[PDB]
Amino acid sequence: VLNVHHRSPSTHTMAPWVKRCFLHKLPTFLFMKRRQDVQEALEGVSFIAQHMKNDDEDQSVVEDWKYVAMVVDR
Amino acid sequence: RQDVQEALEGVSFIAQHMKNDDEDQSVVEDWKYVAMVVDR
Amino acid sequence: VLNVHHRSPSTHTMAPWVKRCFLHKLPTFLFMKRRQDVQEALEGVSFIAQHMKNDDEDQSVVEDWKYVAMVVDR
Amino acid sequence: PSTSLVIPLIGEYLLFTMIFVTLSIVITVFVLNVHYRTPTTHTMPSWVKTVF
Amino acid sequence: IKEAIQSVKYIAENMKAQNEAKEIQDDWKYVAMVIDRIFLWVFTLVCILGTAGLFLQPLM
Ligand SMILES: CCCCCCCCC
Repeated sequence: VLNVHHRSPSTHTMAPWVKRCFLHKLPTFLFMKRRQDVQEALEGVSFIAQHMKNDDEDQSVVEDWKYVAMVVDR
Repeated sequence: RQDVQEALEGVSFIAQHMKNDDEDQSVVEDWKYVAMVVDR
Repeated sequence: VLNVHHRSPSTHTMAPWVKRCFLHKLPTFLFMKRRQDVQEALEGVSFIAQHMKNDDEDQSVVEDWKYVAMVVDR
Repeated sequence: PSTSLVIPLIGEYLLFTMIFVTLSIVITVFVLNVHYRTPTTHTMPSWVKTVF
Repeated sequence: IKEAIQSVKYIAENMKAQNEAKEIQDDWKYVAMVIDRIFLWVFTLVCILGTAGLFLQPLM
């Protein structure tokens, strides 16, 4: 249960059965309940927004792995 | 114009947030140096 | 060798003798080889970029301390 | 006893397990050195891109 | 005026370089995970073979 705490999206990928089992059934079963210079600037700001959105997605998946390890621990 | 106004407020909020973050980092480095002095 | 790994730029100053000894000669000797609303927005973006530049410089210096620790260890 | 005629199976098993657990720690220090490694200190080779 | 736009360009280049360095560090972590798995399988087979051939089998 310590190994499933440190899984990241850059190494592993969450299977759909461990998606649907360790997040919905057992937490409700174990009482958890959860002009030219201006053009490059828009491209840079769009790249910054894409990078922050990807970072938030990876952080959400690693928090999901932490909660799965917590459920198996309980 | 109403869409333009909130972006400047966002940039000013980011600047104030990073300034408060730098002040907190300076204070925690001060605590680390106090620990170093007491240890020596 | 564990004290010299955790030396930060804010609390220590890297002397020139460890510069000339443990960074150049020994990594070759040991086969290491390495408008008042508008104007403040521009000033804020300039401050953010200059602070990221300072952060990059301090990160380079702390990685240099880590490399000195690695050379002493080998 | 200290009879050097034959060795017990349990003492042989203890020596066997000690040899392989010592080889396990000399492997785990190598994998800890491989893990904590950055591009600002090491260059990654070409044959490790295909094999490992 | 242009200095702010060049600063945004600098921020974008800094974030791209930090992303690429994190990619290299993830590769260094993954090769260690591979070495870890291959020695797990090797020592599991050696441990089962040793406890079979040296502990139960003559002693029966
Ligand atoms: C133009 C605003 C850019 C803000 C960058 C903040 C980066 C936080 C990691």
